[PDB]
Amino acid sequence: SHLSLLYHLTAVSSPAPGTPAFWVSGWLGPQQYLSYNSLRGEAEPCGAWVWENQVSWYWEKETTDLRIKEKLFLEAFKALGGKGPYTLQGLLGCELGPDNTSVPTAKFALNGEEFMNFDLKQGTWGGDWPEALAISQRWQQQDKAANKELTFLLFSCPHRLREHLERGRGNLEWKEPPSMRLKARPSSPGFSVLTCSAFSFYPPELQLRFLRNGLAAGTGQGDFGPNSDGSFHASSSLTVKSGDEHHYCCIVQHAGLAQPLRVELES
Amino acid sequence: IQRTPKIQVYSRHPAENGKSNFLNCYVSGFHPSDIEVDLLKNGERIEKVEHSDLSFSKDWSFYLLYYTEFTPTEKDEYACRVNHVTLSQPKIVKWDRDMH
Amino acid sequence: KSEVAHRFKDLGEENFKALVLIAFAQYLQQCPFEDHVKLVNEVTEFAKTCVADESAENCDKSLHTLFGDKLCTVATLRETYGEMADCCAKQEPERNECFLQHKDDNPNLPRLVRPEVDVMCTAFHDNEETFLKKYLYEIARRHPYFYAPELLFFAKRYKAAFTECCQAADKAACLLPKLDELRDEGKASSAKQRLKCASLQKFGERAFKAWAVARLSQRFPKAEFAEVSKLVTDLTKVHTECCHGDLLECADDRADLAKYICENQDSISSKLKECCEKPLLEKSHCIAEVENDEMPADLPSLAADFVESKDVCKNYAEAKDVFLGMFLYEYARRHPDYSVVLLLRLAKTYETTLEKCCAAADPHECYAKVFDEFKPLVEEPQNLIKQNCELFEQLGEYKFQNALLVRYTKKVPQMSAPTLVEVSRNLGKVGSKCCKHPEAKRMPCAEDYLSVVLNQLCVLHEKTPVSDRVTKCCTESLVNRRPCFSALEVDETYVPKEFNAGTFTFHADICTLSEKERQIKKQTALVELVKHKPKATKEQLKAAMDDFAAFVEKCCKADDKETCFAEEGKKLVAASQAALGL
Ligand SMILES: O=C(CCCS(=O)(=O)NC(=O)CCCCCCCCCCCCCCCc1nn[nH]n1)NCCOCCOCC(=O)N[C@@H](CCC(=O)N[C@H](CCC(=O)NCCOCCOCC(=O)N[C@@H](CCCCNC(=O)CSCCO)C(=O)O)C(=O)O)C(=O)O
Repeated sequence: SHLSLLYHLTAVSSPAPGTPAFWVSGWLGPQQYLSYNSLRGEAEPCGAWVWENQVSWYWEKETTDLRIKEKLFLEAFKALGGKGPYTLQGLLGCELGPDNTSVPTAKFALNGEEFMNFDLKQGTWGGDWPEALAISQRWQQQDKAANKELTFLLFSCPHRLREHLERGRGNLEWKEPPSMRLKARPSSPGFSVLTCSAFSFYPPELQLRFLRNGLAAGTGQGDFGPNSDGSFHASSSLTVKSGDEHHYCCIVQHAGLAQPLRVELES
Repeated sequence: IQRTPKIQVYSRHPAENGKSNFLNCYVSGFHPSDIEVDLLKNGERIEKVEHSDLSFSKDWSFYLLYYTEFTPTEKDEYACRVNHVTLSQPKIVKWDRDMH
Repeated sequence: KSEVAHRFKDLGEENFKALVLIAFAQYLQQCPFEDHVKLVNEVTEFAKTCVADESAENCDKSLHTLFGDKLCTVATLRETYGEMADCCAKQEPERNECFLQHKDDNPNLPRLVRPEVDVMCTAFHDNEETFLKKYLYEIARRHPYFYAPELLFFAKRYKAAFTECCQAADKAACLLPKLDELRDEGKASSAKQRLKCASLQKFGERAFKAWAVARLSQRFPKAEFAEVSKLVTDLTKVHTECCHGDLLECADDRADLAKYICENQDSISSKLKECCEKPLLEKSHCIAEVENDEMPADLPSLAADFVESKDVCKNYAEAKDVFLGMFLYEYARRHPDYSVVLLLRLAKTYETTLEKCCAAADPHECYAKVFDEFKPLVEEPQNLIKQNCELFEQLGEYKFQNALLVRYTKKVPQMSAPTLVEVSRNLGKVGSKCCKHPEAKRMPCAEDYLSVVLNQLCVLHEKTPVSDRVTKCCTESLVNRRPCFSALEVDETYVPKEFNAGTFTFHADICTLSEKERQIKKQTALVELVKHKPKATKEQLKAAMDDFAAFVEKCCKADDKETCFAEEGKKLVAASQAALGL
């Protein structure tokens, strides 16, 4: 629907040596625009956002806010004792909505399971485990922390999101259609596998389907992943009887194409 | 909780023998975040590899993109090898030349 | 028993309402124009009841309580005003102090783009008061420390400019030069006032009074020291009040100060006569800009009183600031062409020497050569500006900015590229503003302008600090800021950015930009190169930037631009590493 700005925060209690105890990636929809870790200690732009037509002090404000969150996350481990090791994750951010309105997100997970949130109307951290209470009180007892979290989600995030939409519009409206290949290989005896592959496309939404005689033959089994520049790869595979490979074609739908593209077997 | 990595291997552009390209190893859906990934050329570890930032999905599981510049040829086999607390031994996935 | 009634009577309704509008626009910079006019009109209606009856309900409350209370009716919206909302939870006087901490010295507010003369002239004719209120609102919200009574005078000249030119034959030829002069005067005026406020708020009344003593002694060298000190005390309260957000008192006291001066010209200066015949707002403005009086024809050397005489340590100890004040006054009145910040360095140096030597074994011997210490303090600034103006004339405006951009990235690599680009643009304007002056005035011009650029840096860095060296240069001592920044060498504590396959990631949108727009891209790239090797040479950097420019040229001519960019970016990365010697 609406594109959002979300921060993926992680802290670990026993980091491998020379790896960060705390690190952040910032995402504008499916694009990473921000990177931060506790060894380097500054927030920095990623990819094409290095070149964004940005205002002075934008990035030093990002650095300032994440340093506060760094300390908070590490303090959370002190409030636990237990034994560990622990992993603490947070998903913090906002999404633009209707009447020029912002919808915030503030969720946390411990060793891979969601256990706590921030209530934005009340300004409190809450959850049900003993660990949520321990961490939430330690954070609650921290002078100004709840206020800074309120400002971060209710003010800074939507202002950041609206700025990047204007100033990063070239990046957000980037369009790159997939390069397509259709290949077959033998599989079980009497069977071949047909693989329809989509290389280097943006945005990530894409559909692959197989046709035979112009009618649906099936979607096949799919997978999906990123390239290093934030474009994407996808493929889908269909099992067919040996000798039938040439009866099937692949059809791809993507915002980067003027219309669905039909793709034929290669020899 | 613990989650075992999924491993995919694929090229950035459609592969053509003798043409410079990039090879990806995308490891996803795992927890905790400590993980070891090597890209291999004919079984030997490639030194000149880079990776994206370790990040994570809505279900809180981690993912990580490793990649290396390469020039595929008919003879060469490339693979990705991953170890993780959830695995008794390293898991090797071979580049399938975009034909699973 | 009612300050609001008191200030309303002294100032009159028009100036009262204008100052009250300014006050709200500076505190609540994001609030829409119509909300502000409603509030200003309500307070003014309220003000009218207190004059009619200085005892009606709430007329006895303090100005900050009344105005703060109104602001917290709307400023409770965290969505719009950010961390300011936390101010409304507190009481006076902290509530007010909290609001001042959150005045935004960098509001991200749309550039105000001027319409055509004909459209503005119709707007002026259609609704004159609303047009002029809009002018105050837009200036005030972008400049929350703009000197408020002077802003009144800008508005009056702005009104006068429209009145005359919208009825002229060539409207634009009458009007646009006039609006551009005011626009340019206002940023300069605004920048100076920001520095006055920083000195009072971060360094205190003594630091500000030292500045005022020096400056007034330059303009009024025939006044006795007792009269200057009196003027300094008056002026310190005015600017203390304006800078504390006390705008009605500031304007009231500034008017009183202007009348005192005009009623005492024979004790102050011979340049004031006509100024003192002007209308209220013009009078104050004329006095602030008047040309220096001539200094007395034959002044003794300073040696007698401050070096040779044996009572120096006696005189110093019983009133150190009066004695250091008298030194400043005497030195300044003899040197109207020194920059004030330099004069303050001389006086601080003198102070430092007397602190040690008046403790020493033989005080008179220990400090007999103190005036020799001034020669290096004069030589360093003069050499700085000679070389930089030499550099500026060889290189020109854009390449000169690029030289300073490289210089400041090396000094403060912790700053982001937009911040560094903007700093270098502001520093580079000192080039074209001052290097074009006569030789002898080149250095005073520069120290003064550079001290306002750096203060603007410092007040923003204080809010989001990223370099310990910047924090040290900004907080250590106001008068040594510029030498402190000059002395900064390349920062060897900065861990360089690493090159990777995505270091130059571009899309095809850069091919559609104007070359002016392309220029900031090149500058951003130049920052990024320095951050990958802070010790890089000019030559390494030119080579990498030449590669950068060819990369852009290659791919923006190419048939498949997005694909070119994917394929050539990483080649540029490797070529850039080599150019920098890795
Ligand atoms: O200088 C000062 C002020 C100092 C005060 S301060 O607090 O100390 N201020 C400062 O220190 C400010 C300094 C700035 C700071 C400096 C710091 C610098 C540090 C530099 C180094 C460091 C670097 C800085 C860097 C900062 C930094 N920080 N970090 N990094 N960087 N004062 C000067 C001297 O002191 C005062 C002198 O006092 C002298 C005095 O007393 N004057 C009197 C004189 C009287 C007078 O004239 N008063 C008039 C009043 C007006 C008037 O007209 N009056 C006349 C009306 O009266 C009526 C008389 O006439 C009536 C008449 O017609 N007849 C009379 C006759 C009566 C008969 C009496 N007879 C006799 O007397 C004789 S008897 C004869 C018989 O034989 C009648 O009434 O009948 C006036 O002037 O107002 C005075 O009042 O002024």
